[PDB]
Amino acid sequence: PPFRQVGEKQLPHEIIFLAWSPKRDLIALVNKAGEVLLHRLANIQRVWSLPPNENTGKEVTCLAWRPDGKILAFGLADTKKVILCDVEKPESLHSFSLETPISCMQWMEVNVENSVLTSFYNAEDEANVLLPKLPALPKNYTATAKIFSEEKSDEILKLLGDARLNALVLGGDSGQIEIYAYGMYKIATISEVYGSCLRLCLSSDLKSLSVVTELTTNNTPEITYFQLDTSLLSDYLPEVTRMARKFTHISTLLQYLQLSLTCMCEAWEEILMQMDSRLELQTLLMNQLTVKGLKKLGQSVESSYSTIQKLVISHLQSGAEALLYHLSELKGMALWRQKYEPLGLDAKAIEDAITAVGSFILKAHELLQVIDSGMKNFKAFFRWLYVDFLTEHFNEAPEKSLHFVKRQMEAIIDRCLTKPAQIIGASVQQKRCLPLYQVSASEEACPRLISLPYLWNDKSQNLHCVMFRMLESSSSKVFILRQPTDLSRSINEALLAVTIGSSYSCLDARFYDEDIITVVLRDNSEPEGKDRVLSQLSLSQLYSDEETEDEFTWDTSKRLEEQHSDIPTRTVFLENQGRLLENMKAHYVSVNGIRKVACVLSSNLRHVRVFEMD
Repeated sequence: PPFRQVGEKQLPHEIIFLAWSPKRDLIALVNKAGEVLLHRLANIQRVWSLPPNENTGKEVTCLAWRPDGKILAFGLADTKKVILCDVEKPESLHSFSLETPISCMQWMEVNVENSVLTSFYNAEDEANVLLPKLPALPKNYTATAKIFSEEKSDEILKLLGDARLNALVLGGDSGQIEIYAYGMYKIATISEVYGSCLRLCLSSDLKSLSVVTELTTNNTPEITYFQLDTSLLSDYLPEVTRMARKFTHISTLLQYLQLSLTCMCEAWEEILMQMDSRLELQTLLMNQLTVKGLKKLGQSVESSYSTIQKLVISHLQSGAEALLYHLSELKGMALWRQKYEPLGLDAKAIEDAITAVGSFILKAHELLQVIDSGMKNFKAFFRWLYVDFLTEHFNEAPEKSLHFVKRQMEAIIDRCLTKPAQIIGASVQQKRCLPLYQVSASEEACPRLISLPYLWNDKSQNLHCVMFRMLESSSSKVFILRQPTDLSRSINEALLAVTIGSSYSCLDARFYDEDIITVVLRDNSEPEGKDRVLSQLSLSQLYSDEETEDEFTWDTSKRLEEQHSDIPTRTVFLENQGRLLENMKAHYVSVNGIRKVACVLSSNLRHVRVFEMD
């Protein structure tokens, strides 16, 4: 009676990751076969299926929904790469390699939109609408993915989302963390934890980065909570936002320049292959090649030259011009020092990079001069065989350091991009480390990324929250640890053990709306034990110091499991005692607060039951 059944489907293969789209009623899931599939809310209809291929990663470990729900990113542990693809088309729009194999993923965006941040968004929105679009790259067989192909609305304006800073944070099996702005610019590489990145959470204010890690040991892994001080990204937020944005533009270009140079080099290889296939003398020439065959070779060489000329006079000229534009502005920012210097922006490094772009466009101009001088001799040769002219006929019978200038250019651009990631990564300190518990024999049954502990941001009160199960201490109790984003702040009820009731045992719990959490429970009745409902977190927090104690009395050098005896116990009550029950063996949920949707995955059976909370 409380919630409405929308669909019920038995998935062919087991599911290792479940996630809802933040803006649409779509659910992304990993199929344990390494395939990622999309499903609609109504009757859980399969939208698409992305097969796992050896070419672009086989083992996919996690997913991430971009706040602007048009782009979906997923990490591959085997090939050590993150591939960003559209939600409508299976095709990948972007890809990048990672230092360590992926463990977990998070795609978040800043909740702060104060004064100068608003002035920046408006400026970037007006910059992109004013600056002329780059010339359309021709549809070539050598051109892979074809993002710059220009068909209706371009994918480059989709890849680069809103000016509002969104970060894609990646976790490793070693504990290494990587933060990618707009899901493409590396802001920080953090290596301050010990286990394998189980859960990741960057705060909306960018003050802290909480992480839950599963440390592998001889008998059973040890679940440990950590909190990192990423406050530099908070203090210099409008600068970090603008800085990363210009780097995503310089990353889009250079790649555009390389792809256009690839199309230019391939068109040159098409002339040399056709020339090699073509080339007493009077009889042999007319027998080897017909008079009709010279005409088809004439157009093929003329069309390839025109495209080569267009690629360097239009694509390369506008490409380098836009590169000179975005770098020149980055220097103007870099010249502040008070701002951008403690962020790692070196004016001299980019100044030298401008000259590198200038030397490249000039060397490309010098390369065209060689092609034009070579084509004028061929023009006199072609017209002579059909019917200044005689001189060019005699003279008739990568290169010119272009590979060197492109490498020197991308070398200085990369030094401009790498310096901030090194110094921002140096600024972040490990301020909190809380060993929780050691995994039980039963917890090793379900996948890492579906089960509890559950890390969430709580953007309303700015609190890093964790809901975990310590089975060795208690079988029916759910533990809730909440720490503020600003570490200097002292929180009231830092840790509690909530007994949920009756409904007794809590299997899975997930954040839904402002103060309420969705919860899957195990009732006293034996036939139908599995039942889902929403719980109000307001009942336990108490927001007042009890006997001048904020539960800071526990030893953070010893596991919290060891000191469970003196933990502050609480008893929470449900909105409906017997809300929605199901004949299936539930155990897990995936929810979306604003879209009022839910996805109940069955324990091991991988049968899914969807319900709308509206």
